[PDB]
Amino acid sequence: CEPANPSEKNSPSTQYC
Amino acid sequence: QIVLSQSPAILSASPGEKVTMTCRASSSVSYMHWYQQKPGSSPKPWIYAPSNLASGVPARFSGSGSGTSYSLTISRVEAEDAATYYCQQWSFNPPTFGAGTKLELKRTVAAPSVFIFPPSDEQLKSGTASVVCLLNNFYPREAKVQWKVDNALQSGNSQESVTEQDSKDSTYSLSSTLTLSKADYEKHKVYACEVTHQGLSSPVTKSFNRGEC
Amino acid sequence: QAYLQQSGAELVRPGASVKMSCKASGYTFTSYNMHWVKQTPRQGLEWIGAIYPGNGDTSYNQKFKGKATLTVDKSSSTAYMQLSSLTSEDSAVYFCARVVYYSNSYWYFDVWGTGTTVTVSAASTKGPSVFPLAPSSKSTSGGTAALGCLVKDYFPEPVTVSWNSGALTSGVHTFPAVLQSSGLYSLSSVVTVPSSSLGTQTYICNVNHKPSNTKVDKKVEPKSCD
Repeated sequence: CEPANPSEKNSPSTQYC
Repeated sequence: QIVLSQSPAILSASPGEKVTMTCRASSSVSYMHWYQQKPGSSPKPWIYAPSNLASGVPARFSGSGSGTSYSLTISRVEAEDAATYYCQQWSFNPPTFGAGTKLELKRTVAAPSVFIFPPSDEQLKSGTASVVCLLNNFYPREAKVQWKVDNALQSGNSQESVTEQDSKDSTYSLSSTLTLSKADYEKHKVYACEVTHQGLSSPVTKSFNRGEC
Repeated sequence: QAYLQQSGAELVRPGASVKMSCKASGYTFTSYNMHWVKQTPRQGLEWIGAIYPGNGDTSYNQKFKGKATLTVDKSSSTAYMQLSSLTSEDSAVYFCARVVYYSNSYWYFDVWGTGTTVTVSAASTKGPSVFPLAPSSKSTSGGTAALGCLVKDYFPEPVTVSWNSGALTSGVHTFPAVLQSSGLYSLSSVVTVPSSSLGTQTYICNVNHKPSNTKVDKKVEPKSCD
């Protein structure tokens, strides 16, 4: 699940999602 | 996608009154955000995190809420507050905006100054005749303008334009423009504009005879 | 000093293509990420996408798929949006916006672009005619005369009316343009002034319709109706 800020898109929570 | 819905659509607010708008969400949201937008310019950051005021924003603006229920609130309403307020969420991708709450300032009643303008000589040369009636700095918006041509009421041949609620006072201005062919215009004498408005002690007629000046 | 300047306004043809600029200044470009919001009378404000100029990483709203890509330039400190296959559904104001994922505890639109208004239609560019709205007796009440300029038959939006060259701003109303039967726009810009001024002070309205590339200045001559 992609975050709105693509700066947060890396893997801070997207990987876990 | 969280659908964000705002109440009321239009908030009528007297100067100095305490009023409140609400932003409701389809699902739980962590934080709430608010913008002020005046027609013609971009939305201005107003509230970041349901509580905090963006830089520049006066502390008469206050904000609240949790879960799906939030509320921007203005403790004393001021003239420059006339704008549309949008809420916005980041929680669910995609970020989505409310449909906006338009804040309309209910100042005291002001009657328009009324002016009529005959077609210029340059336009008549070009073969068309635009007569324009101007209603200046009046409140409320509800204004009725009625063209008479040689005493016959007109229909279908005029268009109105209204400015936005002014920043300093809270008045509107309006132009009604009558278009006639150069020929139809010369088939008549008296061109009259008749305004009805809550501030006028009685309906007002501004007129002229074609070609007098 | 952290400006987010955007392009003014664009005429696009039905089913064409458009690239709009969004240039940045006052902050490290790559250190913040860039968004793109659509505005229309109906449906209001609609987020379209975003991009992180630290690499060119994106994200796209489903609703604008196959029509809204976000490319980013070399260090001209700028983001871009291309819209394709434009229908009159796409006539809109397009904002770009910058995010700070943290001002207090949330991701947040800090500064905004001015918005690029797009008109989609196949209609030919057209310059306005400028006619005087002349002050006289009918324009005077309590020592204030009204006067103005009729900006007639032009396409597309927008025009700009300044009076005297920005030297007269107080009491000016430039009405929103209104679409006529012809498919062409019209507006009036009026102003009120001391009626005692009419005879000594000159009033000129400067009309600029950038699309047609035509400037007009009209001296609004008062009339004597006693």
